[PDB]
Amino acid sequence: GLKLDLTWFDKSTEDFKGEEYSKDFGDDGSVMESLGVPFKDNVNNGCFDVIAEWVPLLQPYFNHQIDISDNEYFVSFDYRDGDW
Amino acid sequence: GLKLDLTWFDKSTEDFKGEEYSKDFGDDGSVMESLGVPFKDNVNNGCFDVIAEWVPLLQPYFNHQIDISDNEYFVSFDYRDGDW
Amino acid sequence: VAAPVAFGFPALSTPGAGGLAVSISAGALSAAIADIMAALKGPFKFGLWGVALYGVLPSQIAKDDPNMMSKIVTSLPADDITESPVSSLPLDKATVNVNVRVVDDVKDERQNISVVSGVPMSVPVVDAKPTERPGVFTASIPGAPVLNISVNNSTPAVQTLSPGVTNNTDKDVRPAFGTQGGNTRDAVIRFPKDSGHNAVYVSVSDVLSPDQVKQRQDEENRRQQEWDATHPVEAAERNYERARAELNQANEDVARNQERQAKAVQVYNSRKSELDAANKTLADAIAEIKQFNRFAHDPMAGGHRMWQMAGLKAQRAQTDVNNKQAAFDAAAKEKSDADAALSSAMESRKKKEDKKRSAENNLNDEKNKPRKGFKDYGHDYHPAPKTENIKGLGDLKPGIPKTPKQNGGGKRKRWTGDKGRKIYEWDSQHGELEGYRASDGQHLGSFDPKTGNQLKGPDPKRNIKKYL
Amino acid sequence: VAAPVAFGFPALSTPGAGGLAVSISAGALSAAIADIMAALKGPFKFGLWGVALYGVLPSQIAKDDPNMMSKIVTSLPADDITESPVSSLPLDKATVNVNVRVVDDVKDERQNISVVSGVPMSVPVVDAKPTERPGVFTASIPGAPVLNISVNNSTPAVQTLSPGVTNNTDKDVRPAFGTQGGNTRDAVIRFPKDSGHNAVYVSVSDVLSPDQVKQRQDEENRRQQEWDATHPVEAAERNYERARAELNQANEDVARNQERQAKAVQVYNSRKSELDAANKTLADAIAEIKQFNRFAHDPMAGGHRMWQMAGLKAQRAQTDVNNKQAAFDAAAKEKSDADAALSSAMESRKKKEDKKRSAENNLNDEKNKPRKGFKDYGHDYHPAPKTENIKGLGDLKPGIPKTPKQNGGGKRKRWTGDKGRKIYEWDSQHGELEGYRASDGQHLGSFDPKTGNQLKGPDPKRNIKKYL
Repeated sequence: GLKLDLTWFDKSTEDFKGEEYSKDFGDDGSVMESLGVPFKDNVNNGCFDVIAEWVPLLQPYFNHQIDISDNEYFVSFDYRDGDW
Repeated sequence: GLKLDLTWFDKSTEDFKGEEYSKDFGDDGSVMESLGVPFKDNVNNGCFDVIAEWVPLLQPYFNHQIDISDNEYFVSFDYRDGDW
Repeated sequence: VAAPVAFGFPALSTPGAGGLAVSISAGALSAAIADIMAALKGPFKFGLWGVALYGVLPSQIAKDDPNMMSKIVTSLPADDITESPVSSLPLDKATVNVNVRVVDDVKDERQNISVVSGVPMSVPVVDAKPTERPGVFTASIPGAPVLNISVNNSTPAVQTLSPGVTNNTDKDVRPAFGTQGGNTRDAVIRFPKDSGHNAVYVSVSDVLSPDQVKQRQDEENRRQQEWDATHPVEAAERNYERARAELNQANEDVARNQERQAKAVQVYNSRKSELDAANKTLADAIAEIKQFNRFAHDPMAGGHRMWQMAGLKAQRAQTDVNNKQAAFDAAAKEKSDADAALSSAMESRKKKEDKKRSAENNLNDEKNKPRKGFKDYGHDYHPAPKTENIKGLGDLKPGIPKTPKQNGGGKRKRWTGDKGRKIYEWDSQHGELEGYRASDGQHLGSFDPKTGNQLKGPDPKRNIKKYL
Repeated sequence: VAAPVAFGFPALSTPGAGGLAVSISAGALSAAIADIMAALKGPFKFGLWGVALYGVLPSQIAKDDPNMMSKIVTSLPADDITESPVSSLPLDKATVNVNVRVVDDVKDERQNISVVSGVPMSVPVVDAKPTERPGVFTASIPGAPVLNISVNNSTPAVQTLSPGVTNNTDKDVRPAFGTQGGNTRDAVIRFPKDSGHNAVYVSVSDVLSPDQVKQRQDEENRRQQEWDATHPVEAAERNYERARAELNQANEDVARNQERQAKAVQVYNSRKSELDAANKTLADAIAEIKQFNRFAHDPMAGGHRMWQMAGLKAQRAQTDVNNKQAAFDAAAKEKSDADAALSSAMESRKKKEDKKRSAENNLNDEKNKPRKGFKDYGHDYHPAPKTENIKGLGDLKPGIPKTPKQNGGGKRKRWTGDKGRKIYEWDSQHGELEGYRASDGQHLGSFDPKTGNQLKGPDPKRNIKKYL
């Protein structure tokens, strides 16, 4: 049960501003392939920084307007068997 | 009064075979010019040997059949003022 | 006044000079040109493919100005005047996209393939003049659109700095999406309720500089190389397709060369015999002058004329043979260079012809063999704990990642603590937390989320005073 | 049988191979060819001029055979069946004449000019067969003529060894008259009284050899050089006419060369710009390949095709410019050689242009000055005495001259004496006889013809044991 972890902080105070989880994608690695991040050593092991180019492809899954000019965004591909 | 002196001998015994004078040509050097012999140092001073090429031009003046295959011929251009 | 609106236009590339960017779209149904979207959407393997629309290049003035390639909404998965609460909407294709394919700024390309996509919705506000409206797209210039029914646009081939002469084929495209450019796709269609209203999709991409382009391809290459390593399973194939046309290439060569050796021996024989002729005319003209030399030192003989004439005959006859000689020689050169450059193709060919083999059976040598899937990759690392499920350490406020992992590519999960004194980070390697003093940055120990119980004391060696 | 008679013929050159020489003249009125006699007789300054009829040259077999160029009598100053007593008759023209003009055996030439001429008359005798008759011309082969009414002759261009391609102009001719050849002119027309009778003039000249020809021109030159000295009065003119055409020559040169420099600069500009073109097509083809190199290391991009294509465009575009280069260069060469060879004519011309001057005013420098005539030359030497008028020494039998004079060219008058013991010789220098002993050859003294009285005794120094 893979999910996308999105967290963001203020582009100045570095303060935690928020975090929203994504729907589960079961074993659909796809989302990762659209971003280019390889499965190897990245599933449940890493917190990549969301880069502009990515917004357009991530946004489709987070009820959150990714204001990348007002906040810093990061994403992690967490995966747990079953539901959660 | 120029004249042509023609003398001939046997092409073997060298014996005098004959001599005939020519008509006078007065001052008509011409005959000499047809033969090529220059006036200078040749008038009354020389006895040239008649060479074949010449027969045809000399003959016209000597009642003698110039048998150049049976005799040797020689010619001198003698010149005396007046008649003789 | 405000945005100095300009010349209307349909769905082309529009270089505006920074200032404030103003857009004046000349309303009309999508043109058949930008219709490539059709062939694009053509059901392909899941991915994000695209098509180079226009091309960018060495423009003009020493100032930076982007291209506001707008174009009506025909990209929305379904549109309506939805509720204001939503600031992001999907779309099947995103236009304006700085994609640096082979070696330049693709002023636009066709992003629309098997890959979901959402975008912003700025609702335009009224303004002073009649039909002008600021539609401030979050990341770039404000830009005030000016939609107009009167279909009188700008037909002239796109402004100078943008040649539509792009290899209009259909291929794929990485990050490069809006890097240094694109970053604009956003349906602004939300015009009031009584104005030039319409579903419009404007996207502003920045006209990259020569350097930046390089500063772009490189990265594109960086990420390509990396993924390549992670995916040998295919890369070899990406390596085979590279050898296929490689040989396909060396053949078109060996051919077009055989042709050269052709026209070679062709102009040889011709120019060759063309010469032989001259020699002959010359010889005669020569042997003729001999047939009369005897009259040479005989200035007055008439036959001396003959001699004189043969002199002139041969001179000319000679110079002819001269040029005839040049011609022939040159021919003999090309004739050679040819015969040799051909064997080259012959050599080159074999080299390639083989290498494909060393890239074809080597494909199975990484295709044939068993690889495993996503589900496995998931089990390779103990799953991080939910901030709110981290127990016994007080409260926790996640914090910007900064600690470089060891393998992979992202940082380690960090969360503040002790009102900002104690830092924690998930160690996915053994499945356990790790403490670090704020100021110091030194390791305080390893605790357990369920509880917060230590399991290991401070280790002075371990510390990470590497993150503010 | 006798003379193996052969193919009839009119008045052409007829190479018979030694054997016995047989002639078969095909009766007919003089042809218009050999009609040059007409223009020849054309009243010229007193002299012996002529016209080359035919030409002689490197024949065939290693044997000697002459040409029996016969031709009816149209050369007799008046003919009739005169009295047998006369063996020599005049004629206005003599055919067969080995004249070695410029450098070869003139198998015949037109001797007929202002110069009297007589010839032999052999009366032909009957023979075995019907119309054949031996007509033994004193100096050469017998030859039996065979005149025939049936005008069927030999039209084929004169037998091989004799080309009618002679410079048919009208000029003068020295000794060379029958030397080693000619020596045959003799009207044989005296056929019996009832046979193939007719006024025929046959002349047999010997087909000189390459050497003999040289052995002939040389002498011709010898005698020319000599006379030249004796006659400076004119020779200078013979020297001027040599300078006139000399310059006339150098001009036709400077001209035909200006022409070369013409066609020179002509094919230059043409071939020059013809090249410039190629460079341009090449440049572009080149700058084009640069416009696409970027796609070079991109085997799979399509734009790589463009690059590949521009490669091939320029290759060809290059080789074109190659040949264009050859052409141009060669041109530039001839263009040069020309521009230089012209100034030469320019140089040469002046050299000649002047020399004529140094041969024109130098003419008067030996024309203007007073010379004297024949009558004078006559008085320069005391006239020899008539053998029969030589008095007081007994009888005298003239004897072959052998004593070289001192100046002039002939020997001294010699006459035998004393029944062949005493020799005398006229000394035209002082006008007196001179005695020489036979055997010894020593000078006996000086006597006087009138009388025979000595006037000077023996001088041992003086002797002439130089004559058998």
